[PDB]
Amino acid sequence: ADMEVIELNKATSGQSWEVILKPPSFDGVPEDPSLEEIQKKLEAAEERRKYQEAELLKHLAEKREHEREVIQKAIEENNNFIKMAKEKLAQKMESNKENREAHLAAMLERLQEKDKHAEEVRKNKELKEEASR
Amino acid sequence: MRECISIHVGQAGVQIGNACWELYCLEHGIQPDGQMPSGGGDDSFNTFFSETGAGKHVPRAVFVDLEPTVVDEVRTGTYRQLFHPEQLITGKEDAANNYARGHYTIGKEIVDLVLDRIRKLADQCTGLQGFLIFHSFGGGTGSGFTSLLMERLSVDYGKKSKLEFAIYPAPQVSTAVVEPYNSILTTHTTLEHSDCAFMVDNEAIYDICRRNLDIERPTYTNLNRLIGQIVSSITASLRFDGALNVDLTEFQTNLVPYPRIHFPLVTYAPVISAEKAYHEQLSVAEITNACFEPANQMVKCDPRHGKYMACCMLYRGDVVPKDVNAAIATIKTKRTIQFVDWCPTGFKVGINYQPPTVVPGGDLAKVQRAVCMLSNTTAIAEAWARLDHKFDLMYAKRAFVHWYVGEGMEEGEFSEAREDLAALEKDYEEVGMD
Amino acid sequence: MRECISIHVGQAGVQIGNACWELYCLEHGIQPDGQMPSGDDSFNTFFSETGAGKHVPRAVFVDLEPTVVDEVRTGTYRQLFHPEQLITGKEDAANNYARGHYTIGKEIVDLVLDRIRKLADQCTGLQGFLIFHSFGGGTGSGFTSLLMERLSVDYGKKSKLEFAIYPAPQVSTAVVEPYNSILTTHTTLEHSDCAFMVDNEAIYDICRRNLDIERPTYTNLNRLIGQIVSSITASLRFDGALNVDLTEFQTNLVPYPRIHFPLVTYAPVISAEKAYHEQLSVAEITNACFEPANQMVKCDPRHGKYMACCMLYRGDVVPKDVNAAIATIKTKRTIQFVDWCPTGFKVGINYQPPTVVPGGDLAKVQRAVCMLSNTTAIAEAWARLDHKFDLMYAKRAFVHWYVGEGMEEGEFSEAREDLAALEKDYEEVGMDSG
Amino acid sequence: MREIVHIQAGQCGNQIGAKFWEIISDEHGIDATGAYHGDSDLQLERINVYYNEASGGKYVPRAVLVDLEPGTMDSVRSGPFGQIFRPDNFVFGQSGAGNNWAKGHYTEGAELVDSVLDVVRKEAESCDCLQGFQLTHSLGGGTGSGMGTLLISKIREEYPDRIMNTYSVVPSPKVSDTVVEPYNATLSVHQLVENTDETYCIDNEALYDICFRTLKLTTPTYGDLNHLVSLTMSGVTTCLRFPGQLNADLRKLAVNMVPFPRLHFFMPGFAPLTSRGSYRALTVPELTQQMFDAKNMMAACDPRHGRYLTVAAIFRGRMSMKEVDEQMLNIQNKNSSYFVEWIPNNVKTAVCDIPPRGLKMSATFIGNSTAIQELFKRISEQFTAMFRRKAFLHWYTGEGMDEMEFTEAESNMNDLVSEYQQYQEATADE
Amino acid sequence: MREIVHIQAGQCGNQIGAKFWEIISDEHGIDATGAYHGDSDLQLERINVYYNEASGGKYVPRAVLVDLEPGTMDSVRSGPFGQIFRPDNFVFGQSGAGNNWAKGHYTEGAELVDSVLDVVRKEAESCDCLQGFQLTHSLGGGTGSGMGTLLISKIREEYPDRIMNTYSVVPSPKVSDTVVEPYNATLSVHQLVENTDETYCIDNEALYDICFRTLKLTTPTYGDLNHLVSLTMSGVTTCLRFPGQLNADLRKLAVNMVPFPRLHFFMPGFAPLTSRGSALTVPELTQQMFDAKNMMAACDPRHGRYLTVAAIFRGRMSMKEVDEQMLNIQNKNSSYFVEWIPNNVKTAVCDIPPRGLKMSATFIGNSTAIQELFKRISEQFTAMFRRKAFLHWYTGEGMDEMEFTEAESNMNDLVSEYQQYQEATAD
Ligand SMILES: Nc1nc2c(ncn2[C@@H]2O[C@H](COP(=O)(O)CP(=O)(O)OP(=O)(O)O)[C@@H](O)[C@H]2O)c(=O)[nH]1
Ligand SMILES: Nc1nc2c(ncn2[C@@H]2O[C@H](COP(=O)(O)CP(=O)(O)OP(=O)(O)O)[C@@H](O)[C@H]2O)c(=O)[nH]1
Ligand SMILES: Nc1nc2c(ncn2[C@@H]2O[C@H](COP(=O)(O)OP(=O)(O)OP(=O)(O)O)[C@@H](O)[C@H]2O)c(=O)[nH]1
Ligand SMILES: Nc1nc2c(ncn2[C@@H]2O[C@H](COP(=O)(O)OP(=O)(O)OP(=O)(O)O)[C@@H](O)[C@H]2O)c(=O)[nH]1
Ligand SMILES: [Mg+2]
Ligand SMILES: [Mg+2]
Ligand SMILES: [Mg+2]
Ligand SMILES: [Mg+2]
Repeated sequence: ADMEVIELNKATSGQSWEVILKPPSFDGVPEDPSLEEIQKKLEAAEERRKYQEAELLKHLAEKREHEREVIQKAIEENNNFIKMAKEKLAQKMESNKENREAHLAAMLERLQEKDKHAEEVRKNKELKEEASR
Repeated sequence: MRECISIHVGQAGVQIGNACWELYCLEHGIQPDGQMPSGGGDDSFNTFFSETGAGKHVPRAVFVDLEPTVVDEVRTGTYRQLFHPEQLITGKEDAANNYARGHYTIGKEIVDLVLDRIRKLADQCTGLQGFLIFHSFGGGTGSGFTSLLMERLSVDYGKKSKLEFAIYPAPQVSTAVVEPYNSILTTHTTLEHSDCAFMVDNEAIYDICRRNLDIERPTYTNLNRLIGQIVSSITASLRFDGALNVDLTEFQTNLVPYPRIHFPLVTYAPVISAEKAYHEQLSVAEITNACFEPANQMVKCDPRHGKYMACCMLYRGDVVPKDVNAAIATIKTKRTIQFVDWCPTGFKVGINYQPPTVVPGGDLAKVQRAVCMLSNTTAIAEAWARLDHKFDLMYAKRAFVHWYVGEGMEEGEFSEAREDLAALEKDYEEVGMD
Repeated sequence: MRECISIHVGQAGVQIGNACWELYCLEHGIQPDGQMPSGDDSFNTFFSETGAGKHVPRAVFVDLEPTVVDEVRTGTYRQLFHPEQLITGKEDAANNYARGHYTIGKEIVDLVLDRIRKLADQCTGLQGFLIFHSFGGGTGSGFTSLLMERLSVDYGKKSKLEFAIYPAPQVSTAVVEPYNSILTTHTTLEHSDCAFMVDNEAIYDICRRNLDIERPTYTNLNRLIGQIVSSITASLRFDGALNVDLTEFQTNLVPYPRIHFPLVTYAPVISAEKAYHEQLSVAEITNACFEPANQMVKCDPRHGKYMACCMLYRGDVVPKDVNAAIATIKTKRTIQFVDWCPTGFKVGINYQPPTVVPGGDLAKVQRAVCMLSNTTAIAEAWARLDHKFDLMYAKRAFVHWYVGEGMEEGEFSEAREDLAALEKDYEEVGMDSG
Repeated sequence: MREIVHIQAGQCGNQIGAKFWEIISDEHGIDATGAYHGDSDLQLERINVYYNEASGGKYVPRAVLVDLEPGTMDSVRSGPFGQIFRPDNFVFGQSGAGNNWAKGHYTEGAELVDSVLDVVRKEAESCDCLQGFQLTHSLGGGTGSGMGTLLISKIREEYPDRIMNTYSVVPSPKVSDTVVEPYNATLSVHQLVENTDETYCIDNEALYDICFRTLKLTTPTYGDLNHLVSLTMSGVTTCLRFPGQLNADLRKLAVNMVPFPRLHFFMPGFAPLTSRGSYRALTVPELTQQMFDAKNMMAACDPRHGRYLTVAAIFRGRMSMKEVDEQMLNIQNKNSSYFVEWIPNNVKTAVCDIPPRGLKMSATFIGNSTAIQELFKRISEQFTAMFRRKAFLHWYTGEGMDEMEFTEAESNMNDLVSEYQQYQEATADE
Repeated sequence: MREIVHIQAGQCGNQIGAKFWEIISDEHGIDATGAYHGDSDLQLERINVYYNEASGGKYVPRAVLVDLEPGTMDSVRSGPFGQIFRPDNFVFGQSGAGNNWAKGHYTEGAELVDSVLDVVRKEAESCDCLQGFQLTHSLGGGTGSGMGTLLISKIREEYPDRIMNTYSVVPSPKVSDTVVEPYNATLSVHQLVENTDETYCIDNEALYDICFRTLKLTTPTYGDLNHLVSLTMSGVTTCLRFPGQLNADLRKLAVNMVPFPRLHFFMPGFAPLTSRGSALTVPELTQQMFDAKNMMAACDPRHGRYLTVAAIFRGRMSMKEVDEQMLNIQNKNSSYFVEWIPNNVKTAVCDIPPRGLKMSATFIGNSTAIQELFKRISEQFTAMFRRKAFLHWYTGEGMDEMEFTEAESNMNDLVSEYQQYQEATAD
C-alpha cells in the first residue's frame, strides 16, 4: 500500500511524476582532452604505418637487386665458358701443329741422311774403280 | 529552443537514420520533399528540423560513411529532397571491418569535413543541446570513425551532451569475425566522451521480429523499423512539448549516477504484427507487465541477476496516470525489482499524449498505447562479459591482430582497451554490491 | 621466330639430311625449286623466305670430300639450297678422327662457321643447332668435334643437339670406328646439350623384320631415319595440340649435363605391302615404344631404369587417348623408373600424319609416335664400344695413324677415362636413394 | 573497392581464365560480343567489378592475357568468348620458358614483364577505386609459375596497398606436363607465402580424383578438370559480383579469412560435383554436409584431418535462407572438433538467388583449414626426392640461380606446414 | 683422293705392269689406242684414278716406264697396249744393273733417277687431288729392286703426305737360278719396311707352285705366272677403280689394313685359279680365304692369324649370300683371326667381274703367316752371308758390309714382330 507519488512536470503534450516504493537504504549518492594530444597520437600511428610500408618496399628492392645478380651471374658463366673453350682449343690446335711438324721434320731428316750415305757409297765406288790396274 | 544534431555513421548508423527520419516525418506531418501543410499541434519539431527560405523543413542531421553506396541510396531515394547534399558525406574506400583503418588511416582524411558540416549545423542553433550518434560497434567505420569523431566533438563542444544509439553485434546477422575487437576498441576510446549510450543487440531485435512479428528471416529493414520505434519513443519529449526527458542533460540526470555506468537497458511494448487478426487493444497493466519481461528487452541479459540504479517509464498514447500507478503497484506486489542500496526504489514516469505512429505497409500494427522503459541495471554487464570473452579467445592467439598493427595501431592499445573493459565489469560489480 | 639451324656433317649426316629435307618439303608442300603454292606458318623455323617467295632450308651440308654433297648439288633439290650452304673440301679424313679434327678439318672450319654466322644473322629467335653426323667416320667424328668446340666459342651456351649414328659391323666402313667414337664423345661431351643416338644394326634389323627387306641398303636405312628425324622436329615445324621446343627437350630429357643420350623408339613401321595392316590405336603404338624390337639403339631397358620419357605423337591422336595409354604404362612393373623421378613423361601431339616418300618401303599410317627416353640401359652401348676400344688400345693397334697426324697417346687415355667416368655415372644415377 | 584487374599467365592460367570469363559472362547476361541481353538488374548492379563499359553499351573484361609463347593466345582468341577481350591486352613473347621456373622468373620472363605492367597499369589508372588483382596460373610450368610470381612481386612494389589474390593450380603426377613440376611449384609457394593476400589452392590431384572416382571418367581431360574449376571460381567470386552484405570485396574477405599473414591458402569446396554431360536434386542439408567431405574439396586434403580456422559458405539458387541458417548451425555444432575454438563465429554464410551456369542449386566453401598442410607436405616430398639427388638442377643454376634458393624455398614451405600444425594443436586453455 | 701415279721398274716390273694396264683397260672399255668403247657408266665413273684424259676423248695411263736396260721398253711398246702409253713417259738407261741391287740403288740407277723424277713430277703436279704412288717391281734383280727402292725414297722426300704402295715380286730358286737374289731381296725389304705404306707380296714360289701343282703346267713360264698376277692386281684395285663404300682410296685402305707401321706386307689371295687357256659358287669362293693353294705369297694362312682382311667379290652374286658366307667363315675359323682387332674383316661386292671370269674372289690379308716368306728369304740370305759369298759384287760398288747386317737384322725383327702379335692374347 505504501507508494509516494510526486508531481514533476505538466505540459501541452505530456505529464510526468515520480513514484517511490521505498526510500534508499544508504542516505546519499556516494559509494579534459586536447587537439594536440589527439594529433600527436594520430601522427605517431601514421609514422608506424609508413615505416612498415617502407620496410616492405626495402625488401622488394632487395629482391630486385638479387634478380640483377642472377642475370649477371648467368652472363658471367656464359662468358667464362666461352673464354675457357677458346683457350682450350687454341692450346690443342697449337700442340697438334708442333707435333705434326716435328713428325714431318724427323722423317725428312731420315731421308736426307740416306742421301748423305749414298754420296759416300758413290765416293768409295769411284776410288775402287779408277785406282785399280 | 533546444536543438539536437543527429550524426549517422557507417552502414548501420545511416540505415537506422533512414528509419528514424522517415518516422519523424510521419509523426510531424512532414512530406518526403520537406513540405509541411501546417500532424502534431506544437512547434517543438524545430529541435530536430530547421526551416529554409522556401518553407521546407530539413533534418538537423549529418550522414557519414567511408564508402558511398549506402548514402547514395539516400541521395537518390524517396527522401532525397528532405536532405541537402552537403549533409550526406562519403569517402571512396571503407574501413574493411577494421577499427584501426576507420580510426587511424581513412577516417583521418574525412574527419575535418564532417566537423565543418556539424559546425555549420551548430551555427543554426540558438540552444544546442548536443548530439545523438547512431553507429554499429562492429563495423570499421561504426567503430573507428565514431570514436575519432567523439574525441574531436569533446574538444569543440566541451559542455555539450553526446548520446549514442549503438548496435551490439550478433552472429545471426554479423558481417565480420573481428567485431568483438572493434567493439572493445571503440568502447574504450568513446567511454570518457559519451554521456549515455542506448545499446541495441541485433539478436534481441532479431528474436522479437521472429517471435512477435512472425518474420521467418528478418532483414535490416525489419530490424531498423523496430529500432526507429524505440528511438522515436526516447526522442518524443524533445520533438513534442513533453514533461519527462525534456532536454538531453535530463537523460544523464535521470539515468546516469556515475559517468562510466552510462548504458541503460531499453524495453519496449507492445510489438504486434500488422497481419494479426483484429485483436483487442492492450491495457496499461498489460503493456507495463511486458516492461518487466526479458523477451521484450533490446539487449539479451537477465535483470534478476542485477540491481536497478534508475528507472524511466515513457508511456505514449491513450494513457492515464491512475492506470499507470495501479499497474506499478501490482508489479511491486508480485515482483522484487531490487534497487541498489544507495538509490530509492521507484520510477520516473512520463506520458506523451502523441499516439504511437507506424510506417504504412510496415510489419508493426498501429497501437492505442505503448511504453518504453529505460533502466540503468547492473545486469547489462552480461553483454560486456560475452563480448570480452570472445575478445580474449582470439587475442590469446593474436588472431587477426596483424590487420590492426598494419594500420599503425600497437598491440598495447588492445591490452589497454581490454583492461578498461575489465575495469568497467568490476565497476558494475562494485556499484551493485549492496 | 624460333629458328633452328641444321648442320649435316660427313656422308652419314649429309645422306640423312637428303632424306629429312625431302620429307620436310613433302610435309609442308614445298616444291623441289623452293616454291610453295598459297595457314600453319611454323615451317618458318626450318625454312627462310626470299623476296621471290622461295623457301630455303636453314641448313649447312658439310663434307671433307665432294662426292656425297655433289649428289645434292646436281640432284632433284639442287634449286632448294643456295650453293654457298653446300660446303666441301677435296680430300676426306680417311676414317681418322685426327684428320677431321686437325689436319684436314682446320682448312675448312672457318668457311663453315662463316656460313652458319650468315644463317644466324637471318634469325630473330634462334633456338640453336641440330647437328647430324656419324660417330665412326673421320669427318663425322673429327670435324663434328672441331665444329662443336668452335660453336661454343661463337654462341656460348646456345642449344646444340645431335643426331648421331652409332657404328654397326653389318654396314661398318672402318676397323677404327671405336677409336673415332670414343675421341669424338670425349671432345663433344661438354659442348653438346642432348644427343639422339641411332644404332645402324637396330635400323638394319627393323628393315629386315618389319619391312621384309632381305639386305637393307643406306637408302632403306636413311628413309626410316628421316621418318624419325621428321617426328622429332614436327613439334618445331608445326603447331599441334601439344608442342615441345629445343629448350623443352633439354629440360625434360637431361637430368645431369653428361647424362644427355636419350634412346629413340618409333612405331608403327609397316611394309608398303600387306594392306590388311588394320589401323593401330594410340594404346598399341604406345605399347610398341617399350618393346626392344622397335628401338633405334640395341640395349635392354629391362636391365636399366628410365629417368625421362618424351612422347612425340603425330596424326589422328587425341590427348584423352594418350593419357589413357601412358596411365597403363605407369602400371607396368617391368618398366622401371629411377626413385628420384616422381613423373617422367613429356607429351607432344601434332595433327599431321606421317608422310611417306612416294615409292618408299613404308606404309601410310593414320597415327605414329616417337619416344625419346633417357634410360640407364643406354650405358650397354657405351660398354660395347669401350670394350672394342680396350682390345685394340692394349696393343696400340692403329694408334700410329692418329699420332702421325699430331695427336698424342695421352688424348686416347683421357678420352677413355672420360668414357669410364660416364659408365660409372650411369651406374650411380640408376641407384636408389638412401 | 570497385574494380578488380584480372591477369592470366601461361597455358593453364589462360585456359581456366577463359573458362572463368565464359561462365561469369553467361551469369551476367553478356554475350560473346560484349552485349548485355539479360533480364535481371542484379546482373548489372556490380558489373563494373570485372567489366569496363566500352562505346555502344558493350562490356569488356578487365583482363590481361599473358604468355611467353603465342599459341595459347591464338587458342583463346579462337575460343567461344575470345572476341570479348581487349586486343591490346594480349601480351606475349615468342621464346617460351622451356618448363623452367628460372627462365620465367629471371631470364625470358623478366624481358616480357614490363610490357605486361604497361597493360595492367593502363587498366589500373582507369579505375575509380581499384580493389586489387586476381591472377590465374599453374605452379608447375615456367611461365605461369616463374613469370606469374615475378609479376606478383612487381605488382606488390607498384601497388603495395592493393589486395593480391591468386587461383594457383598445384601440379600432380596424375596429369603432368613436365618432369620438373615439384621444383617449379616449391619455388612458387615460397613467393606466394610472402607476396599474396589470398591464394585459392586448385589441386590437379583433387580434380583428377573427382573426375575418376566420383564422375566415373576413366580418362579425365583438362576439359573435365576445368569444368570443376569454372564452377568453383564462379562460386568463390559470387559475393564480389552480386549485391550482398558479406565479403563483398577482396579486403573484407581477407580480414574475415586470414588470421595470420602467412596462412592465406584456401581449400575450396563445391557441391554438387558434375561432369560436362550431366542427377537432378540436392537439398539444403545435403549441400551443408559436403563441407567436411574430402570428395568435394578442390585441394587434395581431408578437412577432417585438421581444423578450420575460418570458413565462408556460399549457397546459390532458390532455397530457404531460414533452412540454410538452421543447417549451417547444426553442421558447426555436430562438428565442433573440426573448428578451432579460439576463433568464435568463424563460419560466415551467404545466400545468392542466381545459381551458377547449368545448376539450380549449389554450395561453395572457402576454407582456411590446417589440413592444407597435406598439400604442402605432398609437394615437399616430391621436391626432396629430386633435390636429394640434385636431379635437373643444372637447368636452374645455368640460369644464374644458386642452390641456396632451393634450400630456402624448401625451408619456407616446411615452416608453413609447421605453422599450420602449431594452430591445429593449439587449445583455448593456454 | 683421285689420281694414282703408277711406276713400273725393271723387266719384271714392266712385264707385270704392262699386263695390269692391259687387264684394267679391257675392264674399263679402253682399246689399245686409248679410245673408250664401253657400255657402262661404272667403267668411266672413276676412270681418272688411273687415266688422264688427252685431246680427242682418248685416255692415257698415268704410268712411268723405267729400266736401266733399253730392250724392255721396246718389248712393252711392241706388246698389246704398247701404243696406249705416253711416249715421253718411257725413261730408259743403256747399261743394265747386272742383277746387282747396289748398281740399281747407288751407281747406274742414281744416274737415271733424276730423268725419272722429271716425268713423275710432271704427272703428280698435274693431279687435282693426288692419292699417291703405285710401284710394280721385283726384289731379286738390280733395277726393280735397287732403283725401285731408290725411287721410293726420292718420291717420299718430295711427297711425304702421299700414300706409297708397291707390288713386290719375291724371288724363288724355282723360277730363277740367280745366286744373289737373297741379297737383293733382303736389301729391298729393309727399304720397304721403312718407306712404303702398303706392299703386296707377289711370291714367285707361290706362282710357280700354283702353275705346276694346280694348273698342271710341267714347265711354267713368266706368261703363266703373270696371268695370275694380272688377275690378282685387277682384284686388289677393284675398290680404287669402281664406285663403292669400302677402301675406296689408298689411305682408307691403309688405315683399315695396317695396325702397326712396319706390318704392311699383304698376302694376296685369289679364286678361281686359272691358266691363260681355261663359275664357282659363293660358299666355294669364301672357302679359298684359308686355302694355301690360293695364296699369291708362299705362306699357309692356317699357320698364323689374320690381323685384318679385305675380301672382294666380283660378278653377279647375292650380297645377302656373300654376307652369310663371310660371317660363317669367321665364326667357324675364329682361331685364325686375332681377337683383339674386332670386326677386322671387311667385305666388298662389285658387279663387274675380272677379264675372262664370271665370278671371282680376291683376299687382301694382313696375316702373321707372312713371316714364313721372310724366314725363307732370311735362311737363303744367311747361308750366303755366313760365308761372305758374292760380297765383293756389292762392296765393289761402294757398299759396306754393315748395310747387309742392318738389312738382315731389320728383316729378322719384322719376323719377330709378326710372331709377337701371332702369340698375343686379349687377356
Ligand atoms: N587444371 C588444369 N591444369 C592444367 C591445364 N593445362 C596445364 N595444366 C597444368 O599446369 C602445369 C603446367 O602446365 P602449363 O601449360 O600451364 C605451363 P606454362 O604455360 O605456365 O609454362 P611453360 O612451362 O613455359 O609452358 C601442369 O601441372 C599441368 O598439368 C589446364 O587447362 N587445366
Ligand atoms: N713373276 C715374274 N717374275 C719375273 C718376271 N721377270 C723377272 N722375274 C723375276 O724377277 C727377278 C729378277 O728381276 P728382273 O728380271 O726384273 C731384274 P731387273 O730388270 O729389275 O734388274 P737388272 O736385270 O739387274 O738390271 C727374278 O726373281 C725373276 O725370276 C716376270 O715377268 N714375272
Ligand atoms: N540493426 C542493424 N545492424 C546493421 C545494419 N547494417 C549493418 N549492421 C550491423 O553492423 C555491423 C557491421 O557494421 P557496418 O555498419 O555495416 O559497417 P560500417 O560502419 O559501414 O564499416 P565498414 O564497412 O567496415 O567501413 C554488423 O553487426 C551488422 O549486423 C542495419 O541496417 N541495421
Ligand atoms: N645410317 C647411315 N649410316 C651411314 C651412312 N653413310 C655412312 N654411314 C655410317 O657412318 C660410318 C662411317 O662414317 P661416314 O659418315 O661414311 O664417314 P665420313 O664422316 O664421311 O668421314 P671420312 O669419309 O672418313 O672423311 C659407318 O658406321 C657407316 O655405316 C648413311 O647414309 N646412313
Ligand atoms: Mg560499410
Ligand atoms: Mg666420307
Ligand atoms: Mg606454356
Ligand atoms: Mg733387267
